[PDB]
Amino acid sequence: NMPREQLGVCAEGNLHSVYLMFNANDNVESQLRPCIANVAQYIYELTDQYSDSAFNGFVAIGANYWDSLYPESRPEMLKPFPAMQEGNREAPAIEYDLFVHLRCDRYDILHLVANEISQMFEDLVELVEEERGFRFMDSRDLTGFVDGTENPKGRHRQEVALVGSEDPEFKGGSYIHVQKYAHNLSKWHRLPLKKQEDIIGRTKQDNIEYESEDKPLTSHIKRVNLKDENGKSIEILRQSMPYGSLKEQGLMFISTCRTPDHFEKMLHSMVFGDGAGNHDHLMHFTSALTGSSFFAPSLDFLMQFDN
Amino acid sequence: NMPREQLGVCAEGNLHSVYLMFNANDNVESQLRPCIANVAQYIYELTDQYSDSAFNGFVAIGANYWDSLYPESRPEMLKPFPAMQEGNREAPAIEYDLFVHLRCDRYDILHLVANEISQMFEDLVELVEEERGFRFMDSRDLTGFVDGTENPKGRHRQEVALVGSEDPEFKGGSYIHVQKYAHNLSKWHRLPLKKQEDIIGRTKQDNIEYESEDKPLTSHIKRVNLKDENGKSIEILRQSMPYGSLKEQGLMFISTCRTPDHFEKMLHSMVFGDGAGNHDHLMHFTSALTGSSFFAPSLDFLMQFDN
Repeated sequence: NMPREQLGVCAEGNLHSVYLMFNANDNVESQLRPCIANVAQYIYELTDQYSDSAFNGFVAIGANYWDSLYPESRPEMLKPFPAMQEGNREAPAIEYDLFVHLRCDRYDILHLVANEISQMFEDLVELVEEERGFRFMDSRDLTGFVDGTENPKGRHRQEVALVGSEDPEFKGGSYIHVQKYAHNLSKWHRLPLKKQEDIIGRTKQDNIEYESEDKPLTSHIKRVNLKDENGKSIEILRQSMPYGSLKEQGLMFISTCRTPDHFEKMLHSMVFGDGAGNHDHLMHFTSALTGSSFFAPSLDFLMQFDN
Repeated sequence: NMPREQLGVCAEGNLHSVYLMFNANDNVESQLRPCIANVAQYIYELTDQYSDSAFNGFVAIGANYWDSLYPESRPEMLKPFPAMQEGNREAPAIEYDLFVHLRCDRYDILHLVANEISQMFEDLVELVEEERGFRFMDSRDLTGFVDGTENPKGRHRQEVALVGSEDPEFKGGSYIHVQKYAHNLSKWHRLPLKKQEDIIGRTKQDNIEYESEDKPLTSHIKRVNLKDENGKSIEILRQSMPYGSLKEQGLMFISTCRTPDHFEKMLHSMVFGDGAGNHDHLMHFTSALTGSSFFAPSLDFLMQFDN
């Protein structure tokens, strides 16, 4: 095929990340489109320049902003973040016009690049939120359990994450959902090991999946690992990482996917649960403060704009 | 001698740091004293546990809080932060009751430890400020110039930093000053190289010291490298590091020293200058938002309190 995916939609894991949310100023579209193409290209080229430290990243566009920037066409299924709630379980929507996702095994390099990208946007946008994520131990969440075990590996990563010829104009791109989960860690780490393990549905140290006959229905793994009409695995490609500091810490949940309703189906099954009353009790211990829908176009889509 | 310095007052440099400022709640002294001894000891022991990643750190006590915690005696020369100002050049004082300084070549470990220390203080204190620093390239400031070149090395580090038998009760300790400098990086990086270099008094890449005959009097190096009545070098041991994010970034200036007026003399010579009108023009490009005075006692001083 023709169009190239932005690297870092599907990159393997890194030690450090930078997450930037910009909102655009008024009537800046004429100038922002090419300015984005610049930044995307910058990010792509940097993968080579900083291969030393596995640099990769991408730029993605807010669902509620897309029509302003690129009014001539859309990704078929692009939709706002699917906010939900019931009881103390909220998944709110806070959308942002632009998302810049930077990953590297060195922090200083990410800092440099972040500055450079900011300086690139000039006075066209405003940084609303910034968060920096990190690998915690051997790819563990601050909860102490391994994250991303169930992620697809190999060429299957692209198969799951990237739009194919089902929407040829946007082939190469990916529907990106993001939730900033704030863990209540003191509440969590007061659970005895087995309660922790029964909540997640795997052993903590060796990260061993429970026999399905033992998986509680309220467990995270039971609740998030799903299957379509035909019992085929409904998959996403998580690029999530721990983030934050004492003031507030947890997991930057980042979903990348061919379709944006693979994420929906899963979020629904956590919040509202299985229809028989069992929801994801992991939500008793963490709070999604934000929820955002983007599309990360292929590099080539972005680049067709001077003007 | 007897008393052991907290490691990390004099540690060699690391890749990552965590800086924590706590203020104490009302009338918590009885319980906080031993609780500190715990945390100091924790930090000391962790140097062994995490020698893999060169972990080190220390706990230091705010000058304005010391008499509350340790009313029975003081370090001879302990004094508040010496606030100064003239023109757009301010060095303000913002004091904090307690300072926890954590360093490691791994970030995840620092995160863990920071959480653990917080959980240790229970409800005795409140985290006021947190900042995380990092090594930027080969020990460079975000300004792009090498930092800490003029630092003492070897056993001389202790000679400079640590109180000796001139105040035997507090031997092993160190007077610690801290300023959070916020760089105006866009203003800085619009200077041509030679203006940058003339401002600092060394070459940028190779970091070559100017011949004294060429050092402008307004240069940082000229202005900070001083000598007593007898032309002997007035020294400190900097443990400074870059910090921050797009919202605000710069240098966490951290001075450690036998006496607290080595730092003063230097800060004075930057702000008010040389008496003939020449001040440190590096201050045209960065702003000290905070300034804090502490003493980091020897481990053994801290530990003499149960109760």
